[PDB]
Amino acid sequence: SVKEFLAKAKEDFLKKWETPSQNTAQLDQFDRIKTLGTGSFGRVMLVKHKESGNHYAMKILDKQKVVKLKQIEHTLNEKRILQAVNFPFLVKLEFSFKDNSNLYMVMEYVAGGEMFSHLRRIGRFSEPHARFYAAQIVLTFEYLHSLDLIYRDLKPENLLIDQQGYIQVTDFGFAKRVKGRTWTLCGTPEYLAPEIILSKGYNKAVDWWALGVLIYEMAAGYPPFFADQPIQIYEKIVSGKVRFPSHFSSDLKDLLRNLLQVDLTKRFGNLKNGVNDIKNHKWFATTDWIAIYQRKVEAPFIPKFKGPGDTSNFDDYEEEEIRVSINEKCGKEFTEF
Amino acid sequence: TTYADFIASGRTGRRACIHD
Ligand SMILES: Nc1ncnc2c1ncn2[C@@H]1O[C@H](COP(=O)(O)OP(=O)(O)O)[C@@H](O)[C@H]1O
Ligand SMILES: [Mg+2]
Ligand SMILES: [Mg+2]
Repeated sequence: SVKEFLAKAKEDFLKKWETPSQNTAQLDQFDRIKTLGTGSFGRVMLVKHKESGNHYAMKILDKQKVVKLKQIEHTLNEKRILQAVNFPFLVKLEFSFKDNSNLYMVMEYVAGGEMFSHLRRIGRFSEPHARFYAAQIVLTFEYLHSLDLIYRDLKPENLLIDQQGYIQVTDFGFAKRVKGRTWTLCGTPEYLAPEIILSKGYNKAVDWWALGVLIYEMAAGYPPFFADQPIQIYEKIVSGKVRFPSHFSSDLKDLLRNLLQVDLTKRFGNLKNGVNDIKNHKWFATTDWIAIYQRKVEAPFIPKFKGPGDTSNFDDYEEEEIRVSINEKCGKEFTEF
Repeated sequence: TTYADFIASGRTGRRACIHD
């Protein structure tokens, strides 16, 4: 009855997709403490909510920047989708609002930091440790794809570790609701599926490619296609030859061969049995898919926490003022936000 | 080694997106 659960999940999503929440807070309800990470657009700050005393992660987007990088539709997508979804490994959007200059998305603060820093620091993850996270993405993409959502920015930088050691997916800036095919060249070069790179028109299968990249990077400690410049990377991806570390298990290599499959007719996640080809692969034979959904599996790694507003699992960033003009910018563009 | 070549490369930090 995954079928049953997904059906009612869809009902719930559609209600919110159709009547999105709006304007549920304002900037002066929060004290801005420290930047937690920057993206390509705007920054995420640790903040304290005055009346509750709760900490959150406030994503701040400058409207004029959003316009300048042609991200208007993407940003409306981002917020419209994030406020409507509900899943154990998706970060929670707690508030949203806008002012003359900026767009604000307030999420639950996930204090364990990025998978990225942990991965670079440790070097690589054991196969059981990688499998534990991968399982969570598999379930998440099952959910998202069932709602006709493509995610399109899977990477360690956008996966957060929580206080239980489970994953929280963040950054829906490239997420999109679509049946069938879309064409936007967007994502992160190391993670692009070859059909994106080749301007084909692509679908939801690009997320299963990216999962392959993720599992490889997690277990190898470096990505399957790397180079000094994006062009060089896309070359490698299109050529499609992949080499594996000597320590990769046979099971892992076979799975990765079915995910990093240039042939859409052959890529796992995509076919007849759908996700089942992935859930039933030998590499996941020891995965208890229900227990994972239920968060009953003991995490292989639990970050150190030093209370409420500890940001020690995050790098430091140079701080900048957050200006709010006395004139409203891009009012029409962002009306539904 | 592959690792050595990655580590010496310019893409070992947080990666930017494209939309390009
Ligand atoms: N809920 C959160 N809790 C803690 N830190 C977060 C949270 N969301 C984002 N961050 C940090 O801020 C960074 C940027 O967020 P993101 O949504 O990815 O912005 P962009 O879309 O511009 O990449 C993340 O990579 C992470 O370091
Ligand atoms: Mg991001
Ligand atoms: Mg983004």
